[PDB]
Amino acid sequence: EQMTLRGTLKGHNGWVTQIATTPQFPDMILSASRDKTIIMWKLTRDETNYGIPQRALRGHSHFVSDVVISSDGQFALSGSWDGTLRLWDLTTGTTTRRFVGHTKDVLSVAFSSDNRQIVSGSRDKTIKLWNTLGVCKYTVQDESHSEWVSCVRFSPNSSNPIIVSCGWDKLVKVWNLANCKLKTNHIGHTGYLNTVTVSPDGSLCASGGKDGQAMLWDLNEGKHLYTLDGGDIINALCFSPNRYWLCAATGPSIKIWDLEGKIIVDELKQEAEPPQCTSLAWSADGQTLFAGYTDNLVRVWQVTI
Repeated sequence: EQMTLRGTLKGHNGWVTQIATTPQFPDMILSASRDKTIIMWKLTRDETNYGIPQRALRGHSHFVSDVVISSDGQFALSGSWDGTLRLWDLTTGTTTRRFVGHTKDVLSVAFSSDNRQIVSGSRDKTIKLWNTLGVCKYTVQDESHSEWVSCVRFSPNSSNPIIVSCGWDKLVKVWNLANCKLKTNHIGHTGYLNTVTVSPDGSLCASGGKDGQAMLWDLNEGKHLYTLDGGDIINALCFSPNRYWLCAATGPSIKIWDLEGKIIVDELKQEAEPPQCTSLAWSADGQTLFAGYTDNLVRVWQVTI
């Protein structure tokens, strides 16, 4: 098990901020950018190009911060510094719905497993729950973060209906999805938080940001498990879909940790400051890790023995 650079995706004119993949369309991936667009890529996989831009999703009036695809792979949900969310029909490449409610930049978006619910985190310090019709059903304002909410994620475990969030208040908050009331405050971080991610079984949550420590929290028990040293600002986190791996975009490199031995499997670097990695997303088959950078490129990392 070792990763190598297979290729790059050139098209964006600004930083790549997020990457989204779908099991229904393995030859198609989405990327969010500071160039205000989301690019739909066509994965060609040839001697000249790994992928090519198929379509560009335009409409947001500022940096696109987050992008996620629906379970059927037919729709995309984006968030932007314009203070709105947008639902996109992938076939037409059109916005079908605008989500107006946040009073500041939207930093994070997410679809619930059933795709019936939508969450957003914003610079306005609130977490908003919406339906697919752009109606805000709930605003979490109170026992909420006292600073910018940088990331909001759902857990795939239906027995413990939960939303996880992190913010610039250095806290990780676990919310009961049924009543939208605080379940747990996870104290430990010494710096602002950029990201939170939930494992495929919904038992683990990894948080990261400024302090460079990837902290693992048990969602079932409501307790800290262990911490992994990222040794640089953590910009993004994701668990492998098919491996017991935790991936962190630590400054310019990508640190891959084996959760069994709590050890580095690999560290993916490019060879005055180098491009910083901002986003990570595993392909449908879990053999390809796509990563976004501050040099506007998407780098394609492939699993090889």
